[PDB]
Amino acid sequence: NTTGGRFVDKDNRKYYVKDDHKAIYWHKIDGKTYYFGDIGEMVVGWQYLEIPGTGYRDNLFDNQPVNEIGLQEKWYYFGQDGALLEQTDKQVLEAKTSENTGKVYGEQYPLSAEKRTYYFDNNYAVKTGWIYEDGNWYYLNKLGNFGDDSYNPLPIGEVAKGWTQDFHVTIDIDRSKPAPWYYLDASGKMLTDWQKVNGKWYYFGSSGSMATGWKYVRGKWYYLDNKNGDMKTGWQYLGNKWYYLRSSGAMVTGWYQDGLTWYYLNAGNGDMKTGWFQVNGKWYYAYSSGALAVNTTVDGYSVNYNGEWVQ
Ligand SMILES: CN1[C@@H]2CC[C@H]1C[C@@H](OC(=O)[C@H](CO)c1ccccc1)C2
Ligand SMILES: CN1[C@@H]2CC[C@H]1C[C@@H](OC(=O)[C@H](CO)c1ccccc1)C2
Ligand SMILES: C[N+](C)(C)CCO
Ligand SMILES: C[N+](C)(C)CCO
Ligand SMILES: C[N+](C)(C)CCO
Ligand SMILES: C[N+](C)(C)CCO
Ligand SMILES: C[N+](C)(C)CCO
Repeated sequence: NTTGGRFVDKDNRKYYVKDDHKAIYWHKIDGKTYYFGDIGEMVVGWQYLEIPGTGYRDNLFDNQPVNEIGLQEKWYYFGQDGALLEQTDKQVLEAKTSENTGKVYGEQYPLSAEKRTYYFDNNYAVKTGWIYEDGNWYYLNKLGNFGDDSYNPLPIGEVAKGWTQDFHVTIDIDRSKPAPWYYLDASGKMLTDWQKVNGKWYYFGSSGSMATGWKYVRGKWYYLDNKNGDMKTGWQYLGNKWYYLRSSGAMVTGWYQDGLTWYYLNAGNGDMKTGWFQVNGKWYYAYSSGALAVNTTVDGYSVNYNGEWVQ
């Protein structure tokens, strides 16, 4: 909705001039959309810009005041004629690199020999976050790379691979909200259920998020590292209590013999018993190591070879 002007070629740049003024930022002109930066030069190709539509960066000319405004920046694609690609689904385009972004009409730059499928939101911006494609989930980076007073927005919108945290983010990471870990394979597909990664087992369930701590899966209990997620095995001291996990990771309950020694893991909680305890009417004593006492005396009471108390 900007009329009364005309495009102008001058000094190897292109502008839109009306009543002798230069257009700047966003403008809707005769069915298409263009962006002319801060001083009027029409942009082309990949651009990381403040979202249009609010009016604060729209329909403006260099002879008008430009207000302070905090608008998020996102990725957009413009044709070589300056027209914004108003895609709302997806399109295969030249990959955005460190040498084909932020260019203006008349500037010289290479065209990526590599192309990628880019997804877009309903407002023509490159889409970020989770997406569901052909039976699988994919994660499109929400953030670029940080580096001590440094930030590179290039990775944004790209398909994430490997271990990835899904932070809540607008202009910055919302550190108050949760940021679960996920794992996307070589083609970007999100993994589910049990998975062995870098020599260790992890559980991503049905939602994909990496489990931590105790987890009940298909009738058994597993303990995934509270912080790292990796599945534990063997003896583990958790919450001031001992537990024995099979090599499969599953928690053991009942009587267990380690070498020659017998231990009793609580039927309900699975925690190792110490002191005198009773099993199915019978009485037994386990030392502080959890080790069952056999054929000997304990503070006056005798126990046979099965550790059973005998009157
Ligand atoms: C392979 N994963 C482990 C370490 C790298 C990723 C992240 C996983 O989840 C985490 O919480 C780890 C714990 O060290 C982590 C590493 C670095 C920053 C934040 C979290 C564990
Ligand atoms: C939770 N269960 C699944 C993943 C671990 C356990 C047992 C099965 O997985 C395995 O048996 C794998 C096979 O490589 C395994 C890895 C390391 C030691 C033992 C078994 C299914
Ligand atoms: C992978 N998700 C879409 C499925 C679930 C949590 O974000
Ligand atoms: C033993 N737990 C994993 C089973 C239950 C919480 O006390
Ligand atoms: C079971 N008792 C007879 C053995 C010991 C006291 O708790
Ligand atoms: C750790 N312990 C006391 C539990 C068991 C011996 O392997
Ligand atoms: C000897 N028991 C009581 C310890 C274990 C099952 O045979």
